[PDB]
Amino acid sequence: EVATYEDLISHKHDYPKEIYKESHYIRRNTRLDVIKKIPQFEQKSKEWLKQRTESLTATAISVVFDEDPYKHPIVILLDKCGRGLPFVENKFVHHGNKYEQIGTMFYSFRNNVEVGEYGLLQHSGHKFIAASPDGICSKKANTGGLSKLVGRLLEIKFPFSREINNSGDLDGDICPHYYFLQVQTQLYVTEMDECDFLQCKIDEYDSWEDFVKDSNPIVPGLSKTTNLEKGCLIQLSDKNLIGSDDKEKCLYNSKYIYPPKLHMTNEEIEKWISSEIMNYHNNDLSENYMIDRVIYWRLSQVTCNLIKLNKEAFEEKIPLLQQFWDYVLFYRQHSDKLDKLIKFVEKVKEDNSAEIFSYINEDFLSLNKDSKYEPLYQEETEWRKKYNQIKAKKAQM
Amino acid sequence: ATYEDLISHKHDYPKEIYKESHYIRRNTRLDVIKKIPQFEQKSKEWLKQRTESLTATAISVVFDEDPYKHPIVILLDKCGRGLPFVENKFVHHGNKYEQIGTMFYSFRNNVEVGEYGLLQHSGHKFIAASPDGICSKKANTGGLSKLVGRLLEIKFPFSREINNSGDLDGDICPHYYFLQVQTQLYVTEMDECDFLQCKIDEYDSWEDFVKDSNPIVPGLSKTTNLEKGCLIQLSDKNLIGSDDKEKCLYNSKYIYPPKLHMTNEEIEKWISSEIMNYHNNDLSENYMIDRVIYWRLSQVTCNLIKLNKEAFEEKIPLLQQFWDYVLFYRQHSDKLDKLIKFVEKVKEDNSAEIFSYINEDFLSLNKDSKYEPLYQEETEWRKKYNQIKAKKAQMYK
Repeated sequence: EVATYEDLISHKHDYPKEIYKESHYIRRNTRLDVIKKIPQFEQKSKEWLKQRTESLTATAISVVFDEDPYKHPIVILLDKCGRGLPFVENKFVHHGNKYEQIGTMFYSFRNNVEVGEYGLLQHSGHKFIAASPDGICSKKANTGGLSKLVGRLLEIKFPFSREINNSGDLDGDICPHYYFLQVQTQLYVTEMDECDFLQCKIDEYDSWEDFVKDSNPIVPGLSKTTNLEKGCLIQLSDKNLIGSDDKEKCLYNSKYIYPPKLHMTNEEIEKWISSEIMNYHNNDLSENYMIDRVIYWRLSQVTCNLIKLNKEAFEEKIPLLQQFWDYVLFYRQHSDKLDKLIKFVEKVKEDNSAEIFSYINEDFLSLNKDSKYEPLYQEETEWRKKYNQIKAKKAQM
Repeated sequence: ATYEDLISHKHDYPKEIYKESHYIRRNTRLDVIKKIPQFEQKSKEWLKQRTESLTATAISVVFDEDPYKHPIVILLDKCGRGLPFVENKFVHHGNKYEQIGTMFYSFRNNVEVGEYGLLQHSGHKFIAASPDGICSKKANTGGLSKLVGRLLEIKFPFSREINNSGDLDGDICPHYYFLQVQTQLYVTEMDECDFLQCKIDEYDSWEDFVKDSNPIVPGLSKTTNLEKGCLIQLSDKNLIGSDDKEKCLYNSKYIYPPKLHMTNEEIEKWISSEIMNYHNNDLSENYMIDRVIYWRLSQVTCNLIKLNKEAFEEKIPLLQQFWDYVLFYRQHSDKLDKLIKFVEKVKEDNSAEIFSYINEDFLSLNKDSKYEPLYQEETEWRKKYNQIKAKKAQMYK
């Protein structure tokens, strides 16, 4: 049974020796140390911004493949040329950005491994391919020494309304296809083998009293209703949006202070919250954000499915990405042709990818006589068909 | 040596029932005040009470004995043609720490202090006062108190320095405050008032706060040998994020600690509890949690002021005349407009001509009245204030 919280720590992945013996553990560990020491620049500023303009992110890969249900490839090309829509904050990103770190903490504790986060990483061979993994498991086991999970990527998703499918295809049902391709790109860029896809559902208590009432008697960190971890959060509101009737916009721009660890006793929580408040006027966040309220949460559902890298299947599609990127670099040096392109895309709408990229390919070949490039998206992909089938089902009601 | 040695028992009453006449009268009078109906402040009949009476702060001005305002300002204020009040640093400072003064007095003098709203004299309903507090019969350590019915007046001067010796009517207690206390004693029908003046400075952080704790009496400061504690500052949602930060600061509200000499654990527990349940505090609807303030008492003086009943009742006919002028211009709007025009012709400080004109306006519709013009000669305090203004305004020396 579970006497203390230490019995919840899985030791299935502990490594017996003090030095890796198997080839794949050695390679994954060495690769991880090479991923470390890679220069990562101060976020939101200077060369960090430069890094994003020279590469496609992993979220764009599913769209350039004409296999995304929400966006079409032209949106990515225009976005990378500086003529894209500004981003409006919504409820989905808010929920995911709010609890992502809680997922990381749960995974690190239950699987007994340290998880580090790293910024945008570019592929050594194809610098225009970049990814930002949520975390990569280090060699260090939280309790003992080494872990068999070294170099395993971690992807945490907190679906706002979508319900987690437990069985079916891994590429379609259990993991949505657009996320699956994102994981594949992250694995290719990091040069790692496997990634744990973690999907979680969370619900929130009404007050501090309900939080204390749900505590397991001797293991306070567990919930009595869901038998999973629970804890606290400090929500901070934006000073620029604090005084408005548009409250959703204020909520979606909130920042959060996260607890130091899981399975804190109630006194440890109270001491932590008091410490954050009593020293908040010395927190840089105090210049732009104000203390709103305390959030009380408990985990309700956690699924974890392993995703492995299919190297050849990804490298078969690299010529497509190289061609698309050549179009991006093309319209970055010809502003006039870009203006005419935007006119044409407004003429024939976004979803008609065949005619759009036929025009783009002819525009490209006009200044590249010897180019062997042929137009893209001449046929709809099968995932494009499947998504169009779903759109047709929805539009009938 | 613990904090219990700071509690004075000089004012404890030995018997379980008051024997002396003045204790009996003050106790009975106080119990009569507790049953006086007090209406919801800032709303409904509260506003009605303010229109029917002169507050105690206006009395020093109506006597032509105030250094800041002149008598005409009160008449125009009571008729609805006065300036709006702009919040400033002095009122902010006093309203910020008044409660801390009350707590210090209650602790050191071993008496419970109750607060009561605006009270009218019943004999002269147009005379009203709102005392900061009145000491009840109950001693904190059990039993009766000799301080029953004693008024409490707390002043936290921002820049004015506290004079320790000299005249009570001029030096120790500023004359305008003295007249305010006299009116409060007359309205409540009590005998004595403790005039408390306090100076405060604030620590930079919680670490400095704990370092300044006296070794053997932790609730006392080591540098100033007086009490120290905490406050929770709350900012207005409507003025937060504004370009005027001073205006936002002066409109802040505060949550006060339950007691003095709290241990560090008790402070941390109090702050954590106040934060976690702030969404169940009605103040959260309009105010948000700003920061924690750490304060220590640096100087405290206390001087007893007794009521001069005859000296106050000599000035009641003047107040009745002034109020008759107010009620007069409340039913004759046209004469009020012409009056404001006349006050623009000659300035506010020329009380003689203004109230000579007012007396002529009054007698025009009240032929028999026996009223004579007011402020025809300058009072002795008016002379002294003009002397000080002249000293400041001179070019040489």
